[PDB]
Amino acid sequence: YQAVIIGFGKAGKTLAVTLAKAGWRVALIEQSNAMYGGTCINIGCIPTKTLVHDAQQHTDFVRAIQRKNEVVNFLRNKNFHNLADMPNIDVIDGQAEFINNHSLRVHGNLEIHGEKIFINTGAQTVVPPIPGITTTPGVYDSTGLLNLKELPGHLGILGGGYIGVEFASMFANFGSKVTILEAASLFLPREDRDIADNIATILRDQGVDIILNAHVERISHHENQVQVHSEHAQLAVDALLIASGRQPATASLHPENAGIAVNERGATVVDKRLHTTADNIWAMGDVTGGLQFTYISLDDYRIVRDELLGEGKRSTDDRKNVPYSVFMTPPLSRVGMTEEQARESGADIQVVTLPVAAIPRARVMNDTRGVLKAIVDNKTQRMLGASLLCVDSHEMINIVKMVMDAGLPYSILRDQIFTHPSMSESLNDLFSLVK
Amino acid sequence: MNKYQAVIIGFGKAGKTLAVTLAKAGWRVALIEQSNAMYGGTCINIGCIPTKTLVHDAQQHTDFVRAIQRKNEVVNFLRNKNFHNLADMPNIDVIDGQAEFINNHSLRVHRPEGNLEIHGEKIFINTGAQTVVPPIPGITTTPGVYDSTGLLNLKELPGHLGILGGGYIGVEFASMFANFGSKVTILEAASLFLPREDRDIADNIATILRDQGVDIILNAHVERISHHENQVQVHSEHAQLAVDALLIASGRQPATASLHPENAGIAVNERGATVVDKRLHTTADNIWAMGDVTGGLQFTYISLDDYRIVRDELLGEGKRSTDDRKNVPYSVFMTPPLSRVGMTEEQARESGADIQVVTLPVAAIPRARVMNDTRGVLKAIVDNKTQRMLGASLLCVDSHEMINIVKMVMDAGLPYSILRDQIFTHPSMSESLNDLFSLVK
Ligand SMILES: Cc1cc2nc3c(=O)[nH]c(=O)nc-3n(C[C@H](O)[C@H](O)[C@H](O)COP(=O)(O)OP(=O)(O)OC[C@H]3O[C@@H](n4cnc5c(N)ncnc54)[C@H](O)[C@@H]3O)c2cc1C
Ligand SMILES: Cc1cc2nc3c(=O)[nH]c(=O)nc-3n(C[C@H](O)[C@H](O)[C@H](O)COP(=O)(O)OP(=O)(O)OC[C@H]3O[C@@H](n4cnc5c(N)ncnc54)[C@H](O)[C@@H]3O)c2cc1C
Ligand SMILES: [Cl-]
Repeated sequence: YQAVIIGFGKAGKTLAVTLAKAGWRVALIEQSNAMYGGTCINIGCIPTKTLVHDAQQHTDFVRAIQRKNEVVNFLRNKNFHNLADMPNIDVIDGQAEFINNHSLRVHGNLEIHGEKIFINTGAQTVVPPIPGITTTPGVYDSTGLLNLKELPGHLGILGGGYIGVEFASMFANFGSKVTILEAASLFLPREDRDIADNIATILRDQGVDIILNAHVERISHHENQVQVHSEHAQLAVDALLIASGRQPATASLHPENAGIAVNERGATVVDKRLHTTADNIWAMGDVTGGLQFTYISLDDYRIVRDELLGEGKRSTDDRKNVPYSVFMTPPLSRVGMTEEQARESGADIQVVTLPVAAIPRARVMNDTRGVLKAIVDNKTQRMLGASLLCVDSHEMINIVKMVMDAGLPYSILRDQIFTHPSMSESLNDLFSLVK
Repeated sequence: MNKYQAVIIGFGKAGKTLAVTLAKAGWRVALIEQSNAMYGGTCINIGCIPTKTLVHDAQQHTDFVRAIQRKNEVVNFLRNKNFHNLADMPNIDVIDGQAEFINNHSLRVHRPEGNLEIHGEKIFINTGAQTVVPPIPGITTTPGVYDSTGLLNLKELPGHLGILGGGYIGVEFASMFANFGSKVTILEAASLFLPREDRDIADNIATILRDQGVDIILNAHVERISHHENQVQVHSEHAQLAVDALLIASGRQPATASLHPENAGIAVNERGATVVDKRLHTTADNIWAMGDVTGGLQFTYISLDDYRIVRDELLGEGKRSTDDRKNVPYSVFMTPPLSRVGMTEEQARESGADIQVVTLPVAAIPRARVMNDTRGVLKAIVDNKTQRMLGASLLCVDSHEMINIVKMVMDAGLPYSILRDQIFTHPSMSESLNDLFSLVK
């Protein structure tokens, strides 16, 4: 095996198939012999957004859980066939250890060797040191909450991140009271001045309870309900989700035996081109420690592929204007800088917003909530950011990002002919407010 | 009354946008609309808004009457909204009544409570199109015959719907009432279904319609429309057909016969369309024409581009024209929608260029499995000599949003690899364009 990929991650999934067609003889290793395709397929966005779509429709929660199951099972088998149908790939099953820079121990047991090694072990949930989180019924993480038999009446969230907002909106539409608990003073502290307030009013109208400055010190199960204690105060919920955040999973590999350095939270430090301390080993995706997304992982594969099979090289520092989306209802999609970030630099700017009641396509789809906010730099007529909170905003931001990356001025989306009726054509109105 | 610096005939898209634009500059604007139920124009009351609203409810399998009631309140909101966008500015006179030309300058507005006469330094024609009624005996007398207008006000869903003709507007109602739970029968008078799209595309979309119980009878021109036994009866050269409701979907041609443009010097053609410039002038001076009356594309976005052309001339930034148009996109809002831009594979194969045709089935789009609609296709055409793309055929859910990403790369002339290497948003419909252009070999 010249190429050995540890993990069925997005970058590794794509790297293995690409190398086999280039004449390489690849072996990918994976621990979860029942959940292929990586976290994106089984645990991540695919199962989350499959239920999110069901929630907006107000469908039975249990039947929607089964519909996720057939969807996850359909894509899991396909992801395994993409790697097994290829001849030069063997999908060995089992967890992996590092014996040496070129040798791997994998679980009865196997000794697989390789000239090149590529790690895609990803990240995993990091639950805080709270007394009671160890042994308490009703406490679930992102994985365990997706397999819930019944729909709770009151679901509490431990975290105010973007993952906690997705589940808060998801269960609110299902019919459950949701309580979000983040220890911060500001809801969504990395968001704009008024965007977070708009998201707040959208959540609170659906019964969501945003508790700020919260501190949790004990978790028990008093009389059929989970208890969240906050110094002479208790919250009774039927199920508790932890939205703590994920950190790279590079502990069961023993990276010391291969001379691979990791940082303070376990992320294998990498070169601008994803080279690690070991000269012939790469690391793509969440183990890098960069943005924790499926497209950042795929773009890591494009970086390692341009090295192995391509002329010259592209690095990670050409990654400009990386977009992200919070798949609540309606979804928030962001790219570029915020209003706080735009003014933080000594370049004057223009910021006007467009209400969603002014988009006729929003009335067609029966959801007229949110705001369309974009930032234009009057010194070069270029766009420095946009925050679109409306229907299909995840589709919309791709137009906004592609124009920024090309360096084009705002006047293109102001005069471009979009289809009708659509949400992307709102940019005709959104950028006509620029003077 | 006094002379107006600009008068607009019709509450259409270009006319309504121009009225608020000229009044903002201080012009004396007058917009004449012949019906109170047409404030905001065709798109608000009869076109996109009330049709797209029922398609959204149809895809969710909502009750029919519950959707019709929701449709009415959407148009009644936006209609009242569009009346007040214009009737609230002191420089806009929202005059009701049918407008008839008397001169290059004067204009008769037919008010049933006494006629009025309005003069204008500049006149802007914008009266849109009216539905074409094919010359077939029995259409205007049989009670179960509906235009696109009268079908959107139905009381409850019919058990069998008959679409007279194909076309985009025809197929639009075919997927809506079928999804509402009703057998639909599209009777196109042609040898091929959707004759101006590719066959592979047209076959896929006929399979999506047939699986919902919609039979496409071709090579059929009707002779007599009767009402034998409680159903509209349609007579052809082969087996006759019966429907609980017949929908005519033959097209719309410009409304100009009531304007009488002969008295002002404005020229018309045989179908009745105002002859226009590249800057939308007519044969008469200080008189323009905007929208479907010009005989051009009958899209709301083209009508608004018409506004950009006349706004550039009037309010002054040099001048632009209809020659600026290229790669105009369009969508056919069925379920899933068919969005198109650029050339078809036929014209590609006919051009003789060095060409690559790439195809990605929607069943390979993970976002389609998330939205529970894996039907349709994704097709594109690139040129091997220039790395540009000639056209695109996206048949999938939310294709009306991705067709704009494609059109933006084509008008900038950037190579196909722009969409191949691009950090999209996950999970989305647009990210599967990464995998569509990775197929080029
Ligand atoms: C609830 C949730 C929602 C999310 N929503 C989104 C979203 O909307 N958008 C977005 O862009 N991202 C989202 N993500 C993140 C996304 O799932 C990942 O960031 C993305 O899949 C990156 O994966 P990766 O390339 O790092 O490899 P991963 O797919 O993370 O790799 C994990 C795989 O490697 C295997 N593995 C792990 N350790 C070992 C080992 N030692 N030996 C062998 N195999 C091993 C695991 O069994 C698993 O199959 C979400 C994540 C979660 C948990
Ligand atoms: C069923 C259907 C679906 C459609 N779907 C789409 C779609 O998905 N996308 C898209 O882009 N377009 C679509 N269209 C087309 C779009 O709705 C219109 O064609 C577009 O608004 C162009 O209108 P206009 O600007 O020319 O003026 P219009 O709004 O068409 O007409 C202007 C107004 O002038 C008035 N008028 C007429 N005669 C006179 C007179 N003598 N005096 C005074 N006033 C008069 C009429 O009341 C009319 O409302 C659709 C049309 C229909 C019928
Ligand atoms: Cl064209």
